[PDB]
Parts: sequence; structure tokens; C-alpha cells
Amino acid sequence: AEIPKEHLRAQTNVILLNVLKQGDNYVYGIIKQVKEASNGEMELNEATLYTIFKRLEKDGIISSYWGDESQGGRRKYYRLTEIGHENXRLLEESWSRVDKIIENLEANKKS
Amino acid sequence: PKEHLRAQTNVILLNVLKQGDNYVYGIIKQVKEASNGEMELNEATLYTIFKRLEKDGIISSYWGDESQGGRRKYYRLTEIGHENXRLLEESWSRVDKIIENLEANKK
Repeated sequence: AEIPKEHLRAQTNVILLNVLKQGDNYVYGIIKQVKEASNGEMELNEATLYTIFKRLEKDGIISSYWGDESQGGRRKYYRLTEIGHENXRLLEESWSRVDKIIENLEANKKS
Repeated sequence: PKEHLRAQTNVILLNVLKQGDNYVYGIIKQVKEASNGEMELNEATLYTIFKRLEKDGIISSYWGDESQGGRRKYYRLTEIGHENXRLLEESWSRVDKIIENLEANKK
């Protein structure tokens, strides 16, 4: 009927960590880049991001800082911590094993 | 993260039932065999998860043949379940596409 929240949550978390793995980033840019990378199909919800980033920041996975004010407004940047980088590696390793397990489930059914 | 563990377990379980109807120990056995012994799912945990999935219409259950003595509860992926699996594939495929384009556009 619908995508379970645990998958939605995991998908958004995977997207965000890949974005911040590429570089420090801010909410407007993250939303725009993901929108562009999804050919318009994924417009992340701004309130949700502010929500996730405060959690991720309390768990030490990201840190934040203000950009320069030369142009009037300032961006709030987010940075992947060394903890966050280890977390990205753990996700990559574990999903990779899960994909192989599923591949092996099909192969073992061929029997 | 728990949501990833949770999602990972969920997709494994749905894939097992996509391969065929199965019972809790048979699923555990198959996952252990498919992971070279590395993933040994907890029998009480699955039992819990399957009761949730069943109340939510994603799987249904029925009793197996008792010719070898005891009673085994089998589970089947419902039509809702097959559609949920199709939605997971679609949405994760988009995530994979997004990530590939994020690197490609960076260059």
C-alpha cells in the first residue's frame, strides 16, 4: 500500500549522508541538488531536513557552522564528522552485504 | 542506525517470502545459508515482526502439512505485500539514481 517509514527514513538518511560526504552543504542547496539529481522526482521537505539535521547533529554525525555574510544572508552549512564518515562506511558495508544476501537467496532457490 | 537495520531486515524477509512461502525457522536457515553463517536472525524477533506484518496485511499465514509430526506456521506474501515490495524496489532505485547523479554532476 505504502512505503514503510523505516524505508523512507533510511532512504532520506542515505541521500543526505551521500550529499554531505561529497561536501559541506546547506538546506537550500541540498534540496536543489537532490531535485536536480532526481530529474524533479524528489523534492525533499524543508521542515523534515531541519528536523533530521538537529538529530544528526546531536548524535555527532554532523556539525554545523555559518557561512559568510558578504551577500547579506548567510547559509547554515553542515559538515560530516569523522563519526559521520565512519557511519557512512558502516551503511555502505551493511547494505552491500544485504544486497549479496538477497542475490544469494535467489541463487540458492535456483538450486 | 536502527532504521537501516530495520529496513535491511524488512527487505531480506520480504525477499525470502517472494522466493516462496516459508516458516520462521526455514527463513532463518535460508538467511544463514545465504550469508555464509554471518546473519543469524533471532526466532522471537522474526515471530514478532511477522505478527506485525500480518496484522498490517503484508503477509498471511496458514498451517503446514503435519505428516512429519508437528505443526509449522507458514507465511505468504499477500498481493499488498507484492505491491509493497515493488514500491521498495522503485524507491530505492531512485535513491541509487540520485546518488549516481550527485557524483556525476559534481564533476
